[PDB]
Amino acid sequence: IRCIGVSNRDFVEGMSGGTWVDVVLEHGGCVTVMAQDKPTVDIELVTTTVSNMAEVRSYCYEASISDMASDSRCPTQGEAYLDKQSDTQYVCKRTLVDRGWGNGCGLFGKGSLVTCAKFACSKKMTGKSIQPENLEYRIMLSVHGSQHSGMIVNDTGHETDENRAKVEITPNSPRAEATLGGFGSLGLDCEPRTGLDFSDLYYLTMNNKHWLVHKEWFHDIPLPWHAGADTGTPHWNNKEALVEFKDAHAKRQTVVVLGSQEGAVHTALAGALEAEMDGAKGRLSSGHLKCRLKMDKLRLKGVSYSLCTAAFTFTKIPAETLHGTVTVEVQYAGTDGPCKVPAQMAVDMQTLTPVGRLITANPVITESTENSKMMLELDPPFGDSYIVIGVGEKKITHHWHRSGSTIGKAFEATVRGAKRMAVLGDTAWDFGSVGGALNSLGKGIHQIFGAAFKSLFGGMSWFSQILIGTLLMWLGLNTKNGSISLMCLALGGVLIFLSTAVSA
Amino acid sequence: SYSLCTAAFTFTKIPAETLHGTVTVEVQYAGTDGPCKVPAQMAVDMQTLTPVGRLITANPVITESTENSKMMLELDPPFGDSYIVIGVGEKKITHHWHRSG
Amino acid sequence: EVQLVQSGPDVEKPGASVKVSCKASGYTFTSNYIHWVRQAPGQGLEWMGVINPRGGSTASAQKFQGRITMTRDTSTSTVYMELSSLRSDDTAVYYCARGGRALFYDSYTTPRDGGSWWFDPWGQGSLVTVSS
Amino acid sequence: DIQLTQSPSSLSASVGDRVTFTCQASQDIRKYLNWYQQKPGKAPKLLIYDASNLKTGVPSRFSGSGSGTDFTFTISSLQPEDVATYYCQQFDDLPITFGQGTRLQIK
Amino acid sequence: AVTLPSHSTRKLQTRSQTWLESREYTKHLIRVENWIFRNPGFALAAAAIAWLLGSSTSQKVIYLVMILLIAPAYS
Ligand SMILES: *[C@@H]1O[C@H](CO)[C@@H](O)[C@H](O)[C@H]1NC(C)=O
Repeated sequence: IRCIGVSNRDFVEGMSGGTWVDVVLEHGGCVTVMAQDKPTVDIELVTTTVSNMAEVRSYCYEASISDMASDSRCPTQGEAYLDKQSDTQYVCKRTLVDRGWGNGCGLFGKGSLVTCAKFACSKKMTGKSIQPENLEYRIMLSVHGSQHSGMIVNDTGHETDENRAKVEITPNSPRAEATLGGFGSLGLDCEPRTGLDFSDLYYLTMNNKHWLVHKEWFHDIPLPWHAGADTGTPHWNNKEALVEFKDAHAKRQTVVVLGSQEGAVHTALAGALEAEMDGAKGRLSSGHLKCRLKMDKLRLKGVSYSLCTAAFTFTKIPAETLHGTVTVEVQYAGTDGPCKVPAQMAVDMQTLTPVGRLITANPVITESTENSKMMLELDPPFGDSYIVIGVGEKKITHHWHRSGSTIGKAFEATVRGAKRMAVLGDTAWDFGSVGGALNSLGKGIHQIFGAAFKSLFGGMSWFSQILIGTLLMWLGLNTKNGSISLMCLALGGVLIFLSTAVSA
Repeated sequence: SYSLCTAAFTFTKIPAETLHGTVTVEVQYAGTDGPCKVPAQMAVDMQTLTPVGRLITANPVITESTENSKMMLELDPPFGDSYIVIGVGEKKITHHWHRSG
Repeated sequence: EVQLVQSGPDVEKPGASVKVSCKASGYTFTSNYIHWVRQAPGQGLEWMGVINPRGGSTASAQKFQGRITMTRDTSTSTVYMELSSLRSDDTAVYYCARGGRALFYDSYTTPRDGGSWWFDPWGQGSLVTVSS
Repeated sequence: DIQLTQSPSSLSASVGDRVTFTCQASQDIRKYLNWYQQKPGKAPKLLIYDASNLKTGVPSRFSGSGSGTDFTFTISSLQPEDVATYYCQQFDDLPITFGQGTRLQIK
Repeated sequence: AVTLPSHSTRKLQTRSQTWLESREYTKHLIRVENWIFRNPGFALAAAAIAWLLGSSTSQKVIYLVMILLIAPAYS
């Protein structure tokens, strides 16, 4: 339930060892957690939210100019003044004009003029500052077991129901323990700082569009500053990027307004990331976090239940997800009580001989009338298998044929973990879920290597990192001893592999 | 001495982080009883049970009995990640800091 | 005692500018933000803006951008509000009351409030009438 | 900007009654709300700072509460000198908004 | 007014698709492609320049790539 068919879920499991698991939650794709005991859960990060936001520089990306005033001065009597200067609403620049005869100024040879006009503005660009404080992660979670067609849509009665829960996590309140009556505790101890690396990011507000920029990007764009300070007709800083001053061949300098750069900043934006909503609760998408998920009490509630004997009929044909696990809905009637179901799978019809992993482990029933439905899921072995769900002579079966190899599972897991290591950076170490030796050691060595890498190649862009990766590869053979050549080949492989990432 | 004083701890203000790597926390204590100590911890482990870092202000305390006595604490987290633990072993509120140096 | 006292009522023409004073007594003048709040006869209260009497910083609402400017006088302990581009909508009663926490400069809000957030020294209520 | 709806518009009650006022912001104001009563054209009388606290000098018949966005002001015993126009005030984010008002009348 | 901070300098690598990534991973290459279609003689000019540097017969191709990617973009 709640995570099937997301193409980004991951199966995390710790051999008994106490409850420690410290799973890393991403946005867009959930995670699912299982154990020997402990009814399996799955945590999705659905929404992050930053509540109150400061007001850094707005900008102006579309200007209009009012009346143009000029004031040209002779070649003596110095430079020019223009009384409608010395207020900040007008933007001025000074040039030189021939100023000969049949033009006044009886000395010919290059006087000056200061021809200049008003800088009005419409459609500010409205940067906002966000801090790692007073944001709000909003993770939701489910458990397997009951709940046919949980299937996100209704999601409001289910948090009153026992299976699904909704955990809101602030850095003011990182510890969180939402109840599941009949299941248990779920002691989330999460880290709402290290995830998206905020306070380097600003929240930008165009015409009813919002995203997150890096702040060094935000300070360096050449448009007029609003500064941030309020009410007053606004003191535009710069002012000189938008209006442009072209002189006719020697005389009568004029001003083009150079209209809206909305599309210009939209196409100069390329690598930012969008954010949907802006109330006084700016609500936003993709960005990860980490949780030590403590499992201290997850009672199963179904182990005491007696398994029930009647005919089990499918409605869904059992369908394979992208990961190899198989979800299968199984309704029935005929017997009653909150019963267990058997859910095993075998290689042969004769011996029951349960082979392979049961994801849903201990599925139950809600006691009810005709066709309780329950939609459990399984994990077959790599070859052929019979999924068997009934009890006795009317046990319902299905041939499966998983068709994925054993070494192919390890290869796809290596690709998935390498995508974790490319996207997350250091935090993919300790997604490997125990506080072991070469998890803290791995976090340390990848901390120093990732810090040195981000310091040297400070955001090397797409084509840039492809080209420098090819150059470091070509230097990576080329030459002398296997110390310098090997590290050149290594950094080139890291760059080309980081371009082999999420591009699709 | 100033006995441990289990109570309810609600923050007055959102804590912060000086440029000389220290943390400033202001708590209310919700006014149980009298002048008595409030312990704080840096936790790299769970919500409880492991101190790291270093408290700057030694013997932090509540002076007066009534509702909100505001004690401010200067703290020194370790270089990695850490939570802040305030007095009660069970009923308390925590943080995260990510020292960043 | 702690009290803000304002000037008398004024009658101005549309398109002109009015100036309302706000003098302090009983407290340190550079320790409390002076907030200006209008009130039309019928329509309730409406916050015009804020000055700090230390350093003369100002901010105001979006409905008055470019129309209002606030100056100070640390010697006489007085706050001047000049409202320009007067309309028939500006016929109201203007008030000024100390925000309070006024440590450094400008509005401060995630820090503490209350205790005459600004509900104590409100001078009197300067009637400003804009007509011919 | 941070709309602050004040319910109801006006009321009337006899001397010694309990009455409640509701203020709902469209946004989360934490505990940042304040409460005025203003006699018409006069220096007012003080009710509530920080949405739950009385000030020294205020008689204790006034009280306030409210946690998320809904806030309830409560007069325990109405008195003939409590006829005024009742306002509530946001504190958060700036363009500090007042309620429309709540008038009372002596029966 | 030339809005020079391309944000690809500081792109975020998170699991969602970015703001313009799908149209970003081809744009510099097809800009160079259109430039060398419009100015074919600079290929022969850059070959004559780059042949004079390096004297290594594999550094020549490196100087060719360097010049023929300088000339569209930082020009
Ligand atoms: C709709 O919501 C109700 C909650 O009352 C729930 O029981 C039901 O299963 C939901 N239906 C679907 C298709 O999600």
